[PDB]
Amino acid sequence: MNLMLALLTNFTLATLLVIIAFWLPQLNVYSEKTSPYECGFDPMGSARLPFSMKFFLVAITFLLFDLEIALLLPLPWASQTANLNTMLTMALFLIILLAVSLAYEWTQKGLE
Amino acid sequence: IPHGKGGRSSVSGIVATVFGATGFLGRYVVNHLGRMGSQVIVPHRCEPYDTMHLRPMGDLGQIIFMDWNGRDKDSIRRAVEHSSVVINLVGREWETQNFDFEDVFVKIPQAIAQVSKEAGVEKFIHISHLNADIKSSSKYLRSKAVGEKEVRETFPEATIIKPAEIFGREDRFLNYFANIRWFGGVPLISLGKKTVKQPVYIVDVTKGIINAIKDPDARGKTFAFVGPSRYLLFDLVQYVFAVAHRIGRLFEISPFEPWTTRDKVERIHTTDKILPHLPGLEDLGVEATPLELKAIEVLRRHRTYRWLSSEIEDVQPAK
Ligand SMILES: NC(=O)c1ccc[n+]([C@@H]2O[C@H](COP(=O)([O-])OP(=O)(O)OC[C@H]3O[C@@H](n4cnc5c(N)ncnc54)[C@H](OP(=O)(O)O)[C@@H]3O)[C@@H](O)[C@H]2O)c1
Repeated sequence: MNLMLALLTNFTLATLLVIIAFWLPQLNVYSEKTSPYECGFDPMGSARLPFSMKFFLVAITFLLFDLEIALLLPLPWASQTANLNTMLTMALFLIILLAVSLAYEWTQKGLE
Repeated sequence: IPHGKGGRSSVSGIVATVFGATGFLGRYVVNHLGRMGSQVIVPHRCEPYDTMHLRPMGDLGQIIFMDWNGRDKDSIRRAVEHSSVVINLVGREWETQNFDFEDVFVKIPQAIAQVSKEAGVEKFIHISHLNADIKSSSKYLRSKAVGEKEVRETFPEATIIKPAEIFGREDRFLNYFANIRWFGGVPLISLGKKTVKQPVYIVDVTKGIINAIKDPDARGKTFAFVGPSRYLLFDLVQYVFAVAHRIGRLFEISPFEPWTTRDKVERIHTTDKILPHLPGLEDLGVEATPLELKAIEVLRRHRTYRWLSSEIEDVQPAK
């Protein structure tokens, strides 16, 4: 019954050492000038987070290449099998079905 | 004797000697003496590093540092020999686990009312508080009145100062509030009867001294510092949470620098607005500062931009 006590040790040792660094030896009530400083090594950034198109298409493209490796995942389990002409010719289909989805998108990527 | 402009790097005659001068009250004095320029001999107790932010105030050879325990005689008889004035502000809050706290306001202002007095100084100055009364309060608030009385025997003319309660920049008085992000906001003691006192602004108390340090003719004439406009309410604690929108200690932490489950919860609510015949601030001119202008600055929590300030108080009554 240790799997599950193989990790709750590892996380309670993890959260131990962070509160004996963030808490305990810390408490900065003295001068501790938390004024307007601490702005990540800069000043006031009156602009918000702007949209960037070339950094959105990288999210979606990965997601559609990520799905059909899970279809491709039980290939070693598809070895010790029955009829295997089917098993070979269907396994080669998905990879080409992944490969064409490159070549259409490959004619327009952009500065990724 | 003086020379030239008093901007920096002048002479200005005076040679002070400011004891303490590490805390919120003692430091901000020396800043205005590191401008007009003078031999401000500052001795310190046990702090080599904690006094380092004091050095770009004295120009070059203006200030000078010495170590001194306080109870021993000659360690405070070696710096007081070449001086013109000497002001005192030594002391603390709660009794420590090494000292005795009783004669520390009696013998120790007398230990520097020793041959210090004899050697030829003038304009020796001590401090008071607007609430230190010999009636039965408190262990700190009275036994400061011992220092008002038992040290007055020596130096029969001082101009001991009696400032009001102070709000400032790095202080503890107002900062004891709004640091109560806690399991509840408990006022003292769920009542708004005598709140509030006179929160004088710390630039005025350090401007009263430097107008008294060459006044002249202010010896023995003790002074009491007027506060802001005008009294205040319990609305103060609501006003603190209005805009806020809800040294040399140790290496890791000092396990005892507490919020003092003792007299300290009532060491500030005993108000005693004292005699208005004391002269005491405006005649030590010229300074009169409110609270609602300098209230944005020192109150500072996690909004940090959006204030939208409109919170105020009428006077309050008995104004
Ligand atoms: N007028 C007011 O409204 C008011 C309000 C609160 C307190 N006070 C008292 O008036 C003075 C204002 O001081 P402050 O506001 O700057 O706070 P503070 O923390 O008391 O600073 C005064 C200095 O005295 C030092 N000190 C304590 N015991 C000492 C001892 N035996 N020998 C030598 N130094 C000692 C302290 O630590 P170090 O020894 O490390 O230097 C501190 O640096 C103090 O005496 C204070 O108790 C006045």
